[PDB]
Amino acid sequence: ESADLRALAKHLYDSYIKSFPLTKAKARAILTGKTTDKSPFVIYDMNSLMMGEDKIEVAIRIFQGCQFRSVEAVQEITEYAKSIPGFVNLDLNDQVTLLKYGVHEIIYTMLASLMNKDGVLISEGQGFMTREFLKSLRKPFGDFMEPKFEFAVKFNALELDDSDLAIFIAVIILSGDRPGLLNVKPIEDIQDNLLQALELQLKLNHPESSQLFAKLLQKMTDLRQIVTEHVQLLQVIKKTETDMSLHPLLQEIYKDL
Amino acid sequence: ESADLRALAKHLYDSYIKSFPLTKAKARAILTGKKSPFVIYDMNSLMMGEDKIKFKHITSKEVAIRIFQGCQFRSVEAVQEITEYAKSIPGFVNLDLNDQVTLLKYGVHEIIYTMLASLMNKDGVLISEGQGFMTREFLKSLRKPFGDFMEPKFEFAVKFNALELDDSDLAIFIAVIILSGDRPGLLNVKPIEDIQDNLLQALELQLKLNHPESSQLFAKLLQKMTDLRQIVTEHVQLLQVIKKTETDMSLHPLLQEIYKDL
Ligand SMILES: CC(C)(C)OC(=O)N1CCC(COc2cc(C(=O)O)ccc2-c2nn(C(=O)c3c(Cl)cccc3C(F)(F)F)c3ccc(Cl)cc23)CC1
Repeated sequence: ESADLRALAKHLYDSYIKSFPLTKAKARAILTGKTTDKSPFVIYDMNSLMMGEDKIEVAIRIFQGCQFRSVEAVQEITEYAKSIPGFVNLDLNDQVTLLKYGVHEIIYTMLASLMNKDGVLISEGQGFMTREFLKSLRKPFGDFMEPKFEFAVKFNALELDDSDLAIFIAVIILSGDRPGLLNVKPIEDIQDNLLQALELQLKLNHPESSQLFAKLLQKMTDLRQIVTEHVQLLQVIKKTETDMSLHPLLQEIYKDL
Repeated sequence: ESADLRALAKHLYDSYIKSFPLTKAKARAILTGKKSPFVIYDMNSLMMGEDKIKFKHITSKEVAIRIFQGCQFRSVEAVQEITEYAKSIPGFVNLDLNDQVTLLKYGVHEIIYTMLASLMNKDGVLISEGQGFMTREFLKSLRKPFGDFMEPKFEFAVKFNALELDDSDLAIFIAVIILSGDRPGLLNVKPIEDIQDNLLQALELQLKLNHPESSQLFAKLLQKMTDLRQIVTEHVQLLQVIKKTETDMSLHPLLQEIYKDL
């Protein structure tokens, strides 16, 4: 099964490149620099934010920018999930349920790729918004961005590359412990294959990184907690800013979550 | 080093037996019918069980409250049992003392829930080292917030027990939980995470030899650490609500002090 696990890993990696326009490899080339052609404009305060629009309330506009980018990410993640062998053959309600509960943990996973300790890439890498600027936004929005950075700094220390992340993201989607699943067994058979592939992938690509398989699964705990914290913060904003709306796609994902 | 992982797994199993009074093998013998426990299924059988089983905690006059405090007394007892087991984990007593205190403080709740599953099935829970059995439906039916306090434990236990782990599996799993290097306030994470790498290596090999047919059981067991963290968080939120709604939690100040941890 070893050669079929390698074939499954190449399949998923190839599909991840096709589905996500900004990879971790591209994001690290922009973040670490040296290059004169990939250099981002940096947003660190109110005035340079206003200059960024000419080149590429404030807290709200940034919030709506995050929602709009999240809708794009849900669309990209949905297109990747279809490529996972077995996913589109599942019962439809379960396809919806796996995506409903899975997209957010994946967005946080992939957002780490665009992050370092000092900020996050934006607008397909043309921009860079600093952590301290986000932390400083008013009333509840300042505390909205920061727990993402806290996760990303820890998660990025695993030094995963895209070919690892492709299998990991798939493992997250095919969780048989999601609420309301009708057919757990066919979902868990798919995940066992993906976990076998991830185990072998991490062993070949990080032969010196002892127990990286176990350490990566333990991060699914930290993802689950940041999603719950996030949802609790949305509930507060939806009750404080009554003149502010959500995309239908995001509205549906959060209903009874 | 294969032989050293097997040695570490046996060491932990031997210590797990000495530290915990009622093993999973023994509890499973009682639950399935394979000596016969007193059964609490309603209000009147509860009143007979205390007069017969001589619970170590009988002094509030209310039924739901007394069961809740009984859960608290047993958890304080279990905390001491877990603390003694942790001392036997190779490397644990050589850690900085504050970090030993920090790992136990944040780990006992996850371990109490994990080991409580061993005493549960879908129909109830064993009590008093297996002399009693309290039905799930009786616990489910307790009034106001207390009925919904007991049921999420059964829900977890039913899923967790579907993994069919035994005591030698659990001895290593419990050690892995104690050695979490991501607890808040740790001073020296490196030696904690080094020990956990050893324990994870032992747990991985144990599950392959003891469950050669259960594919990716290692992965599936680690995925349950997600479910443990989430239920501990909900549990804390339910205590705060009981402490703020229930003026009839009258305990002797000395008793409140004993129980301040849970
Ligand atoms: C009839 C009589 C004499 C009145 O007695 C009782 O009615 N009971 C006493 C005997 C029995 C106690 O059960 C456990 C036995 C053991 C054990 O053996 O290893 C271990 C755990 C419990 C137990 N803990 N726990 C908690 O809530 C809990 C938890 Cl998980 C983690 C951390 C802190 C707490 C705290 F601090 F908050 F409690 C329960 C909630 C629901 C049920 Cl069903 C079990 C637990 C059932 C109650």
